Amino acid sequence: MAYRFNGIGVTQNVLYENQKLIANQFNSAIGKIQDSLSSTPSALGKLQDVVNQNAQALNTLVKQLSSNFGAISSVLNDILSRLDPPEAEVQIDRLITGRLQSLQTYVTQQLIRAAEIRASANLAATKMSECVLGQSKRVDFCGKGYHLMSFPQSAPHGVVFLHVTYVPAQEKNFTTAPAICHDGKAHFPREGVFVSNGTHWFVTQRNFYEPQIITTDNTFVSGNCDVVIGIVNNTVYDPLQPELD
Amino acid sequence: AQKFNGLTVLPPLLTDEMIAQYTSALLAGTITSGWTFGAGPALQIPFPMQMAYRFNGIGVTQNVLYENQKLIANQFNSAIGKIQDSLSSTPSALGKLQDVVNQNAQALNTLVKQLSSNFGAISSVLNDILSRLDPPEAEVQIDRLITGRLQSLQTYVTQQLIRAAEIRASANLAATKMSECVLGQSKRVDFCGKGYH
Amino acid sequence: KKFLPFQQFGRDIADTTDAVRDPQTLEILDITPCSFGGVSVITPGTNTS
Amino acid sequence: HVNNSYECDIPIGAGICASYQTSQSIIAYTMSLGAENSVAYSNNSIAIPTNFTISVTTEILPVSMTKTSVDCTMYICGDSTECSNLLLQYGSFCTQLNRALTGIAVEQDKNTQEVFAQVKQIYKTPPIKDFGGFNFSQILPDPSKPSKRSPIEDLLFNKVTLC
Amino acid sequence: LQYGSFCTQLNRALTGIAVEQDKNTQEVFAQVKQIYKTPPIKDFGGFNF
Ligand SMILES: *[C@@H]1O[C@H](CO)[C@@H](O[C@@H]2O[C@H](CO)[C@@H](O[C@@H]3O[C@H](CO)[C@@H](O)[C@H](O)[C@@H]3O)[C@H](O)[C@H]2NC(C)=O)[C@H](O)[C@H]1NC(C)=O
Ligand SMILES: *[C@@H]1O[C@H](CO)[C@@H](O[C@@H]2O[C@H](CO)[C@@H](O[C@@H]3O[C@H](CO)[C@@H](O)[C@H](O)[C@@H]3O)[C@H](O)[C@H]2NC(C)=O)[C@H](O)[C@H]1NC(C)=O
Ligand SMILES: *[C@@H]1O[C@H](CO)[C@@H](O[C@@H]2O[C@H](CO)[C@@H](O)[C@H](O)[C@H]2NC(C)=O)[C@H](O)[C@H]1NC(C)=O
Ligand SMILES: *[C@@H]1O[C@H](CO)[C@@H](O[C@@H]2O[C@H](CO)[C@@H](O)[C@H](O)[C@H]2NC(C)=O)[C@H](O)[C@H]1NC(C)=O
Ligand SMILES: *[C@@H]1O[C@H](CO)[C@@H](O[C@@H]2O[C@H](CO)[C@@H](O)[C@H](O)[C@H]2NC(C)=O)[C@H](O)[C@H]1NC(C)=O
Ligand SMILES: *[C@@H]1O[C@H](CO)[C@@H](O)[C@H](O)[C@H]1NC(C)=O
Ligand SMILES: *[C@@H]1O[C@H](CO)[C@@H](O)[C@H](O)[C@H]1NC(C)=O
Ligand SMILES: *[C@@H]1O[C@H](CO)[C@@H](O)[C@H](O)[C@H]1NC(C)=O
Repeated sequence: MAYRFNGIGVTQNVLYENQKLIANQFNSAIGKIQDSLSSTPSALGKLQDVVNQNAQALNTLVKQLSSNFGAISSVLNDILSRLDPPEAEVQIDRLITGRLQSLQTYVTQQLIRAAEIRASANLAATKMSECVLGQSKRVDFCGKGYHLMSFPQSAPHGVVFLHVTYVPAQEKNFTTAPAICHDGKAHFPREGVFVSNGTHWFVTQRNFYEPQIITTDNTFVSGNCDVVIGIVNNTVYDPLQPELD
Repeated sequence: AQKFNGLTVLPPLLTDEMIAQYTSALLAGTITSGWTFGAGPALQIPFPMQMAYRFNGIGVTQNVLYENQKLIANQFNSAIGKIQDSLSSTPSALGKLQDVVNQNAQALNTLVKQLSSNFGAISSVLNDILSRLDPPEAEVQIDRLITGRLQSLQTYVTQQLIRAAEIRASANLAATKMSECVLGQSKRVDFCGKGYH
Repeated sequence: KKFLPFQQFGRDIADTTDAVRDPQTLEILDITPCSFGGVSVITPGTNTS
Repeated sequence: HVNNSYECDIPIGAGICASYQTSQSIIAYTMSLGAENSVAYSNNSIAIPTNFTISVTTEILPVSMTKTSVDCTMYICGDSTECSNLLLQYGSFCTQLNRALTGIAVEQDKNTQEVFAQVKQIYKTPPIKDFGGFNFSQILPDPSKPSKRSPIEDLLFNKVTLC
Repeated sequence: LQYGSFCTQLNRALTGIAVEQDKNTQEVFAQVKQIYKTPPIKDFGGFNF
């Protein structure tokens, strides 16, 4: 799990220090999922509509078998047992030419509907190859937020996914500046931004708050002053001095 | 004109004014809050600093943008102006949208014009069959018109069902494009524009 | 609209009868179908009310 | 008609909706896109988080559908031999329809074998459960039940009801 | 009326298309929980919008 944090922008430091708080949050979060499916069965709606549609299509096909189609009766055995041979073919041919149209309509609709299922099936295969077998940097693909990992589960004629996400909670206000020059040379951060506590200045990562002292191990030097618009005066450390004494 | 036979249109659920409010909301968010509001609460940030992160993720150091801030600003404004003028060129850019409207007119016009075909009867008006023929000899002619107009109706509906599949395929592509190109930064090549994003 | 002296009927793009000249006073008219449409019912669920 | 703005539960058209509330009647209004909000902006102001939360979300996708098969001559003609003779005048309608329905049935087994069969071997969880404080009792199989299903899977199995 | 249910079969198919149109436009635009507004002062370091 530490490597998952490192791939989102947060260092390994945070996970180890707050291990107990994270584990309790995760275990409690799973419990809500089971309860959330005990509400009215509107969560499983997507899987139910597929089954219902195939029910209506099949029933209408049977109901068409009780239509005269302009003949005198809707039963073949009645016609064959009331009319002579040479007068039968006139009435039978009207029933045949009507039942073929009904059968063709059923098959044509099934071919179109089968295309939608395949299109959705291809999406599921991709999701099982990126979200659950690795870590994805795509936005809003494996859930809402920053992706961590996923687990699959089975269901009748379908699949149900579970996503895990990292989301910021509380925020503060600070003052920031582009760069600072100390001995006539501009200084820039390596990974982070400058934050003004009110009297001093610090360097911290973007996605978490951890103030640090500005040294030469966190900055690189390039150019002189009066080129950047918002340069600020401050001091650096250069930690080689104390042993020089 | 004159609403012809039993054809209706029905109005869309979301009016054009309501759609313009979502687009305004998205533009306001990306300028002020960067990409933070795509996942979680929005956090403010200065715009020049936000553009610095974009340069970092493409493989260019933050040094470049600050030292040439004036030059970059003028180039961006000049590029925008060319877009507006170029849309006043030959109506080829808007070709994709105008093709959809034209196809619907042809489909609907053909259906209406099919009502004036004899299909093998004496005439093509229901009343004339009733007015000039006896009841027992009229059901034979009417049964020819009824079967003719059902084939015309089923043909139109089947075409619409297929055509609705293409539109849905295009709609799903736009939804994915919005979730990646505008609410974040993507490393996929040639997905959002031609070049680095 | 105005017509020709020998003109008697009138149509549209969908070749439908739209106007007729009066046979007894050579005056003009218009013919349009009158109101029709569908009806829909709004319900909140038979359980609630 | 009322002046207030609400959400959408029963659509009507052109931005009107209907809902049941409380005496008790039916109301009509105009929908609301969402709560209005503004963000403070400045050229030297920034915001940084300090605490985090962990959530879980679910998605549901269909995979396959039930297969069907219909005999051409049996349905439209019955068992009478006199009927069947007149059907042969039409050339190949019966064989044309059967091929179309058989292609769908074969395709369905391809869809389910392409979304689940992605591992060469079969792995087994270790007998002892120790993951540094992480509990996975709602996903792993339960040996007590007659069939190897997880508690989450069992709850889903009875929720969907299928002559 | 001799034909069984041709009229009702066609109407159901056309209604499904009409509903799907509203679903398409909702899934491409309605992606924000709240609505934001721009500050009155337009000074973004040199970019003109
Ligand atoms: C991992 O979590 C699961 C569930 O969150 C733990 O198993 C469950 O633990 C609860 C403890 O309350 C058991 O509840 C039982 O209730 C009866 C009611 O009479 C009571 O008599 C028992 O003494 C017990 O409290 C529950 O049966 C048990 N199993 C399930 C399926 O919920 C599990 O202990 C956790 N693992 C670890 C290592 O902590
Ligand atoms: C952001 O860019 C827009 C677009 O250039 C700027 O608006 C433009 O401002 C100039 C200022 O003079 C306008 O020029 C004037 O146009 C009128 C038109 O009748 C003309 O009579 C005057 O003699 C003068 O040339 C220009 O029209 C206006 N719009 C456009 C499309 O160019 C805007 O000022 C820029 N924002 C800032 C803060 O500068
Ligand atoms: C400080 O952070 C808080 C919370 O994000 C915000 O305070 C708001 O400030 C604006 C004007 O600056 C006021 O109109 C709001 O009423 C404040 N809200 C609250 C809850 O206090 C804002 O982001 C930051 N404000 C300052 C001045 O730094
Ligand atoms: C922010 O600045 C304040 C003062 O402006 C700091 O408070 C003191 O800082 C000095 C630094 O020399 C420490 O020796 C003191 O122990 C601090 N506390 C007090 C009560 O004097 C503060 O530490 C700075 N940082 C933060 C995060 O507030
Ligand atoms: C970050 O948030 C967590 C929970 O949202 C905080 O942990 C809780 O803090 C409250 C404060 O009194 C305690 O009562 C709870 O027992 C803590 N645990 C839980 C599970 O709620 C945590 O303190 C926050 N971190 C900071 C630095 O404020
Ligand atoms: C920020 O805006 C203020 C206007 O209130 C301006 O005086 C100041 O110079 C700006 N800062 C920079 C670095 O341009
Ligand atoms: C930083 O120091 C230089 C050195 O003289 C001075 O000119 C400049 O005004 C100082 N900047 C600030 C913000 O005090
Ligand atoms: C609601 O709208 C009607 C429409 O004219 C108006 O007359 C009425 O005063 C409004 N009521 C309120 C409380 O705004």
